[PDB]
Amino acid sequence: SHKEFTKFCYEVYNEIKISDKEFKEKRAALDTLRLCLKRISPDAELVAFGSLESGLALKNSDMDLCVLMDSRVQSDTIALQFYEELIAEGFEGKFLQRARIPIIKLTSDTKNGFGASFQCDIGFNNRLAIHNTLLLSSYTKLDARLKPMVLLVKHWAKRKQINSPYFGTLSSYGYVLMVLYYLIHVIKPPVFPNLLLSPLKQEKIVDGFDVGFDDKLEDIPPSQNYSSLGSLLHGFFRFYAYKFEPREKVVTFRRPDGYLTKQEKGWTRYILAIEDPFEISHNVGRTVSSSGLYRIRGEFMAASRLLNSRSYPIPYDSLFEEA
Repeated sequence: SHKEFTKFCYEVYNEIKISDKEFKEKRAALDTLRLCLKRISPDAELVAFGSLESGLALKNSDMDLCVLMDSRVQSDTIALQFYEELIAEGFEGKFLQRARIPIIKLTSDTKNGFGASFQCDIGFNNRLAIHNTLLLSSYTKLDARLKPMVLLVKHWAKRKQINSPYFGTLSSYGYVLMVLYYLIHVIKPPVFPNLLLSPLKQEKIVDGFDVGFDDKLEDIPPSQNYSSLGSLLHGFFRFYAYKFEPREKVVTFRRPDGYLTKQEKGWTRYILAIEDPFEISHNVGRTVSSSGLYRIRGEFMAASRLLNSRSYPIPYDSLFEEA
């Protein structure tokens, strides 16, 4: 059935999703950040990526931005100039550079009214993250069940303390990929086609990687999977609880059947392996430790057991209780 669980899912979804109010405030912040950039480099463009751009944002969302500019202009000079403008305008944060890659991390706004803990990361020519986001945005448009499913999974992972890439567990983006992999390559009939593997897909090379996918969404037939959101979620928890084999297999968007061994990849950290769909040399699960994977799997199992419980009423609330 999952009738009651589905009703519960939409209730939680409406409480955890970003409000129209906060979204418009984030849009206003972006606009002011663009003004600051304009004063520094009229040719540069400031674009948003990640959760806010894909529509997969929870309340109190962080902001991810990328400055696009002529690749012959050195990014550290404009980054520093942009950073110094932002400080002058009352933002607080840090300027840093990992290897060749400059980053601005803003952590407050003391004047412009976007909050004392306004959080915004600014990259420079991070074109791949823009493309990653375009893919996720396209899936979010293709089926209305994706958005609440993703938000609920993110909320679950946060509550269970398994959404901490610095402490041996998995990024939110990792969980999004786990959801998409399930919906494309596991569930039958599929909720989604694989857009990278479409016969209509046109190669597009960006920073050495093929970011091409079929984005002509209007011609794509609607799903023939009619599962409720509650049922989708239960299948998801079950697959990663009992069926997926993290020791051997890679979550992948590059095989027609979704099948890829860690051995073929040479991904023998590789404790949990999730091949980024465009940047295929990147394991999104590289933050996951042995103990971290144990808890992740344990929580997948506990979620599955809850939804499979025959002790009525099922305490669905415990799904989002702090572990």
